[PDB]
Parts: sequence; C-alpha cells; structure tokens
Amino acid sequence: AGVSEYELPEDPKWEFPRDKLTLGKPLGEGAFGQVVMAEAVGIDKDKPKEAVTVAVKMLKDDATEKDLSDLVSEMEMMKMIGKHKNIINLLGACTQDGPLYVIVEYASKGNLREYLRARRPPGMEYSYDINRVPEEQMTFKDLVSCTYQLARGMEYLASQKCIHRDLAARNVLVTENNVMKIADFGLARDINNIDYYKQTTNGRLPVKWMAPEALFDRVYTHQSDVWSFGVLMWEIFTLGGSPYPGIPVEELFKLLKEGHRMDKPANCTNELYMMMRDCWHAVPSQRPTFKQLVEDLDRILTLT
Repeated sequence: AGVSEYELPEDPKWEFPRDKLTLGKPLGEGAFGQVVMAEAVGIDKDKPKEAVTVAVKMLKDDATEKDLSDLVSEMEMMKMIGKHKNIINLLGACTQDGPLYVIVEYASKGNLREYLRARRPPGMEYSYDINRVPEEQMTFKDLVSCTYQLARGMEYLASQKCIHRDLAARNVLVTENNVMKIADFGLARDINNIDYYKQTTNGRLPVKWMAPEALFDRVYTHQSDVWSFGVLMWEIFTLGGSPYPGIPVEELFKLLKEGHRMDKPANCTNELYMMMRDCWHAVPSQRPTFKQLVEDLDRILTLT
C-alpha cells in the first residue's frame, strides 16, 4: 500500500460527522496511539438527537507511518468481523479532511488487568492502593464467568476466520455492566482462504503470549490464538498477574523448547489449570478449539 500516499476512501456507512463529535478526557496513551472519551451526538440511529459516550482512537503527534497503517488496519478489521457482545464494536469513523478518528464502544471500567488487580482479596494488595474496589471483590465464579465471556468472543472471532494475534489482559476492556470485551485489533488478520498466516522473522507480538509455531516456525492459526487464550486465563486466575514471573523473554525461548509451562495459579482448580495446560499443548491441533473451550467453560460455570 503506502500510507504516506494513500488517500483513505470514503465509506459512507461508517462515516461520522466531526461537528457531532466532542472530545473529552484521555482514556489511554500507548506508544503507537491514543484513546479519548467522547460524546457522539446521533451515533445511535435509535436516538438521533441523543449524545452517547464513546471512545475514540487516534494518532499522536509523533506518529510513524506504521502507526497510521495500524489504525487503518484496526478500523478495517472491525468493519469485517461484525458485532458481538464480547468484542469492542466499531461505531463510526471520521476519515475525510482531518485526522483519522476510529470511534468504538466505551468501556467505563477499563482494562482487565487493573480491573482484576483492584478487585483482589485483601492483604495481597500490599501495599496501599487507592484504586481498590473491595465492594466488588472477585469470586471464583466471577473469574470463570470472565473466562467464558472471553472464550465466546474468540469463538465468534474464529468463526469469522479472523486471528487476533495479540490476546492479553491489557487488550481486554470491561464495561459498566461488567461485560468482558476483546479490544485492540491493530494486529488482527483475516485468514479466510489461507491455511495459516505467515509471521515475519522478528514480529510485533509480545513473546510471553506467543505460541511456539509462531515464535519458531513463523506460522499463525486459530490454534495460536488458543495458546494466547491460555496465557490470558493464567492472567485472569492470578487476578491480573504478569506471566512467566521472573523469566525475561530472552530466557523464555529455550525454556519453551524444553517444555517449560507456567505453574498453577494460587486459587484455581486443577480442572481450570488443566484447561490452561491443554491450550499450551506443543501440537497446535491438540489444543482445544475455541468452540470446545466455550462448551467446557459453560459446563463449569453452570455447576458453580
């Protein structure tokens, strides 16, 4: 393509008028972009006069070409996958005659890691944290429920023949009503009509969440997302813990080849830990599918 010479084409069904978008407080600032809260007047067809709170993803002043390319790619991926209860859904975009604004559903309780960490059982909270929410402490049931919703989001994603490639607690958002939503589709790819996605030699996927076929064989499939989902489960059941604690990524490469796997999280059942271990099977085709994970997780959640 070439973003420095590409004119974003009009797409009237998604286009939103700039004069009806009012930018508010920042929600996030990463290395490659920015997200702010906004009021979008009329974005909901049902209430054409009503302003709805939304989140807006946009470039920063020091953006690279790749940053712009990533933002366009995320927007296009979200058009293609369609709507699901457990995915941050695309609402609109301001693409003409000005900065690219990608408008999506607002998740008022923020990213999953901090959501879990603020909702930890007392004492493990040492030291003094002003951001805790003891009135909403996580039960085992809440954690399973969290995993089930995310599994449903990925089941839907896989059914659209989309790979996310960057699954992780930092890329999950939580709504006012505690709905888990997969976000950040900047690295997502459409693998319709190809057997697998071909990774570059040195990719842009965080190593501690990467399946080995991708790390060592440069292949990415839905089963690679399953590996990542297993790491995400581990993050969930440690209530926002960071993976392979104490192991730098440079040492992880060889440990993985040798069959190293993370230990069971403190307050998790063997049944759930085995499910994690199943996701980290060396043979991709021997990991469960997202459909099987949904079925298993649903059964577990029902019993609880």
